Amino acid sequence: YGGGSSGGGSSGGG
Amino acid sequence: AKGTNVNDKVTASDFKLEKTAFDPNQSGNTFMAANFKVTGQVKSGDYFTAKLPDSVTGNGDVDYSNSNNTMPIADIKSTNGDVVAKATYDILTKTYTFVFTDYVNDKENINGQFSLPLFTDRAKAPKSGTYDANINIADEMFDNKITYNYSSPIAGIDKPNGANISSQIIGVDTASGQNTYKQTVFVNPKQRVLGNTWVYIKGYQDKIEESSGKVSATDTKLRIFEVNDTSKLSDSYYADPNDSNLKEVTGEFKDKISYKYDNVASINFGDINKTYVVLVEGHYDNTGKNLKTQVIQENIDPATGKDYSIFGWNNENVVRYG
Ligand SMILES: [Mg+2]
Repeated sequence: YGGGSSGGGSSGGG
Repeated sequence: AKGTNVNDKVTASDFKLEKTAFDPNQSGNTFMAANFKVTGQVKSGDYFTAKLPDSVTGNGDVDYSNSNNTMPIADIKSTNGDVVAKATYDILTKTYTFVFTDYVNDKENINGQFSLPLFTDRAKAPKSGTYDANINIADEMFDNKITYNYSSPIAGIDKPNGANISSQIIGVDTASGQNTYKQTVFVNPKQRVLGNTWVYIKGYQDKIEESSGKVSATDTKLRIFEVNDTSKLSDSYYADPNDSNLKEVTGEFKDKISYKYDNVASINFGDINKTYVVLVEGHYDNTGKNLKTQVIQENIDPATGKDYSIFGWNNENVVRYG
């Protein structure tokens, strides 16, 4: 039993 | 350096949003792309800007607060690799600033282009919906609308006494070298009647060796808040510790939190009947291994002493480039 979520963002090219 | 603001010499165009609807809770995001043009000429130091509405950000779940809220941005070039302009973005003012270099001093009618990631703003736009997303490039307004379709954090068993818990990693410090991360866990989003309730924050999922995360008493700070009205909670996972709707109760847990077992922390929620929020400030190592995590809750009881249950939840984030 379980679920999930993921996120996201910018490294700034680096 | 940074001399003049040449916006008035600058006219952007061919603006598009890669896409106008996504779920930021499944690594949804978009990109703004556009061409620009310099009516006339300029010099090393001049610059133009872009500014983002309340709805979007330019760093999403990558934190830069330990970097003077300044986000480096890959250089703007010509074909010979010549760095035409240097670029960065201010997390706070949501301002992109592109500042020319030793390259502009002998040319005119300049043309370039960018493509820049755009992410939700989890504080600004906390509930699934459509928002105005008017972006400014060189004092010209480009108007859009963004729809956020957050995967409800109200998730758990379908059982009336079912364990239910979610969580997101909403800020990661890649740049400072401090290697910190910020994570909101929601315990009992379903606000059910839950017996002897137990919670676990892991720095990994199934495999320790597969995550950079580190969860110890020394690497990890935790603040807990009883929620007043669950409906008032964000679909985005943002939680303002200063919301009146939250009551920090970190002082009721001095002896209910353990960093015994490896890369884990446990809270003893006991008998509960509403939602609680857990702010996580933790760190990950230099292994370069991705930062993956999982939180789990189990409850026993309630008013039967049997029908025990358990529900788990996984996080990791993705990096994009502009
Ligand atoms: Mg430990």
